[PDB]
Amino acid sequence: LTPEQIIAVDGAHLWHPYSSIGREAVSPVVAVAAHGAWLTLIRDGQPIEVLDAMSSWWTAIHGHGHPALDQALTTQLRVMNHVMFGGLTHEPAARLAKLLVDITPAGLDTVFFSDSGSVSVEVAAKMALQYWRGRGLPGKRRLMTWRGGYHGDTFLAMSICDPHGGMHSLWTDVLAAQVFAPQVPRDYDPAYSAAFEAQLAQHAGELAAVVVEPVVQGAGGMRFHDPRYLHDLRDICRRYEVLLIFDEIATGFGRTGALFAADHAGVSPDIMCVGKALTGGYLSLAATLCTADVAHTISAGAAGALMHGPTFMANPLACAVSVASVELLLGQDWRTRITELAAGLTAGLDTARALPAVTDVRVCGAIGVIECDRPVDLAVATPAALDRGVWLRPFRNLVYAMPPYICTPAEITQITSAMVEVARLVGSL
Amino acid sequence: LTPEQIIAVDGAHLWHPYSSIGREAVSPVVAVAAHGAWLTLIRDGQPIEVLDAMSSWWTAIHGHGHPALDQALTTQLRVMNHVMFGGLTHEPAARLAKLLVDITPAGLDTVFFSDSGSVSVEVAAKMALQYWRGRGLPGKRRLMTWRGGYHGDTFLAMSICDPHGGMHSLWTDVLAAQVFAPQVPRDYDPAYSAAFEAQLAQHAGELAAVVVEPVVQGAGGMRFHDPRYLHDLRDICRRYEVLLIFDEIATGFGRTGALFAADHAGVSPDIMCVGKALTGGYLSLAATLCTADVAHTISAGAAGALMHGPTFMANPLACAVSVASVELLLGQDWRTRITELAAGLTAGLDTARALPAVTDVRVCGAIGVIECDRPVDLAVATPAALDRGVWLRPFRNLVYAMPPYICTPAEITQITSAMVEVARLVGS
Ligand SMILES: CCN(CC)c1ccc2cc(C(=O)c3cccs3)c(=O)oc2c1
Ligand SMILES: CCN(CC)c1ccc2cc(C(=O)c3cccs3)c(=O)oc2c1
Ligand SMILES: *Cc1c(COP(=O)(O)O)cnc(C)c1O
Ligand SMILES: *Cc1c(COP(=O)(O)O)cnc(C)c1O
Ligand SMILES: [Cl-]
Repeated sequence: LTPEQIIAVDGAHLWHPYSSIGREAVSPVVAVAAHGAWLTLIRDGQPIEVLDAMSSWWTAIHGHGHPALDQALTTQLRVMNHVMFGGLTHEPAARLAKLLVDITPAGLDTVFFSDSGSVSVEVAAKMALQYWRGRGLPGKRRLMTWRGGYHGDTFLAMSICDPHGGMHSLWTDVLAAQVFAPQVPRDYDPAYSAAFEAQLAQHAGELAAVVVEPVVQGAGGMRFHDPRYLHDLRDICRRYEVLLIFDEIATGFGRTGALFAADHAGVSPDIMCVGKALTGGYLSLAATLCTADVAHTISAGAAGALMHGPTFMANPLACAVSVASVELLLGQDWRTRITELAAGLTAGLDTARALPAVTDVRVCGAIGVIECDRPVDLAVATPAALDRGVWLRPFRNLVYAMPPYICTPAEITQITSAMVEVARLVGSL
Repeated sequence: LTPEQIIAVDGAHLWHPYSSIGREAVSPVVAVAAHGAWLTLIRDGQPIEVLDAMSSWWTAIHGHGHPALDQALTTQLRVMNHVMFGGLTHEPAARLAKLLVDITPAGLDTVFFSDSGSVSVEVAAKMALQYWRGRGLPGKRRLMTWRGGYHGDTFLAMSICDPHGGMHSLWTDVLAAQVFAPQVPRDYDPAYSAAFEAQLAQHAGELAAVVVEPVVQGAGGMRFHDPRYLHDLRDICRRYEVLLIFDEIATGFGRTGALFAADHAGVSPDIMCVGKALTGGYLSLAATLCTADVAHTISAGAAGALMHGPTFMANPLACAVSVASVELLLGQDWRTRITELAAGLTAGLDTARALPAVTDVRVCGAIGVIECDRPVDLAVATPAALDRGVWLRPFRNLVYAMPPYICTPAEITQITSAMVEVARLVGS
């Protein structure tokens, strides 16, 4: 198909994320190639190279078509594409499980593989519910979180997403009614944690778990909070016997400047989800980890098992690339890489603070955010960034980047320059 | 890792489908290769080649490592592994969506890609709920199904799975309470459809959709029902203004002897899900299709959009291997192949009817089932079949197979022989 044929088919037949059919303000841009930090996109019938400043939605940490990850895929392809995980096991699952339990916060000793972040969140919720049932406390079935969060799009996942951002108006009484604390502030405020505890105390007997994104809330608004809150959450959860679940689907694998965002606080959750960067952005794969105690309590309960088992559970191909992606990350000085990346974002985004439409500029590891005073118009922003050789996709009032770890200092400055120019335009109407 | 090392890591750290940690009666068997219809498994520490009678849980329709599918993946890998589907589109998505709209039952014009069957089911449910909100009828939010079904493991999907199979007993107070009709029978009985309609009619004002597996109910018990039931459901849903959703995640792509099981009935659902065999068993991918009416109504609704968007939506690699898989199926006489396989299954399973513990033997396309009168002991059944060069995984009282379409007559004879032998041992 030609780019124009692809556009025709797409407009008629393809749903996009959170999109309409037939009512799109802009056609999607055709992508024809991806290599390293660069995408080849079609603009006015001509191919252009632009930087993937979004890491293709947080996924492409090593960039596209990395030889180590390509080779990992083709090597696994040559022996075994997939077998069912019911009754069989294999080397890719075992290797990845071994790696994951070694590098995640201490105590996370078992691994349940699934195909997407949303599913891994539901698995985590199931683990928590079956846990309490194994303890003779089936009343403990609700979840608690803070506002501003995002945990995926399946119906249990939605129930703990920010109610305003996810227009929960659309749903309910179909959505489960969960417990929400106020938005967690950026700066540490002991009063917030005290009120969180007081709220939790009122519901402790009906709560299976607190579920939060640690340090960075992604799709809910690219907000950062002080890691000390996570220490408070751990303590509250321990004292009130509520499980603590960290959703690290966006934050995992070095993105915030630590291997996992929990590491900024030295905190171990009872249950943890990982996903987006797990395969280096090649294939869908997620994992839910839990402690030995959680696993043994579920296993000793009425069901005798965790009642979940996706078709492609522990897919050999996905597990193989993920093994290579994690090993590639661990085999280099990733911490220095991310620190340098953050310094580049900070230096490059500084001039945005003085722009009329800009409310905040914030950086946390390989995450750079310009917060504007109005919703960013994509019909203006997207082509403006493409004119500057960068793929940017703002959402709501945010012009942001989560660049691949392989971006050079020059590439980071090109990315931040484009973000600055988009923000300048936002203040021009 | 060596097989011995794999087993050790596995026992300590790996969950399996619906399994325990530390309480497994039998270790899982180490798989080390898969080629064509055969798996290489480790038995007594030695690699042995056995037939994948289960198609690796319905997925491996063209067998493992099919040169055309390996090549499709390898070719895409050199071009573009993945890009975000927010604000971008690409050739593998467009090619696959065109194929899928062309070959599915008439009227399914739009395609929402996701990464698994359970997600595609929740997407279908979301489409139904947003559709009726768009029509100014927000009370229409419940689902109706018949018993015996399986639709996946996410919490909404669980709410329409069979209450007994799904151990809803362990879920008291957490699942949505849905509307269940009695088990749909094998043989066509107009009284069943009339009762179904009467039950639906009294709930019509609160029902968004009927959701069923068409013709074959898989993980809920490998039960077949007369296609005419689906004709009746289409009629009932039309007349009572309730959307009809077929979950073809197990039945799709030729498995029941029609390209999609809805084709047996000559009926089109408003929303359809596909998944397991979509990529030919290479990679996780699923799709939810809906009519233009559903799509336009959602898009004119209050959200102005379907409120869903998975990270890996329309992944180029998965879409590329799916295109090759679907084209491979469509470019051969698949209909004859499935007919031959069904004949092979019928002939090979016939002697099992006489066996003392066997209550039923049934075949539908490339699906063969021996139903026994008691639970099949996996500790006995599985090494028994392995002894005979076949990988089989019974569940409950069922010894069954969904072999790859590439299985030769000799291979079907071998699978069926092993199945008969497992059923014999059950009677002991
Ligand atoms: C909810 C219905 N049940 C009964 C508890 C199911 C459903 C599906 C499976 C799938 C199983 C399985 O074999 C596989 C799941 C995914 C790849 S193979 C399994 O062992 O137990 C199940 C049990
Ligand atoms: C439920 C929160 N919302 C609604 C405001 C979200 C959440 C996530 C996305 C992701 C989007 C997206 O760009 C992508 C989704 C998957 C790959 S890219 C998007 O366009 O809109 C969203 C909207
Ligand atoms: C993206 C994301 C999810 C959902 O992952 P999918 O693969 O899109 O289903 C869940 N939680 C967090 C924190 C995320 O960033
Ligand atoms: C397997 C199956 C599902 C769920 O698919 P996963 O990919 O395992 O989540 C849904 N519906 C039917 C009919 C199935 O057979
Ligand atoms: Cl019809």
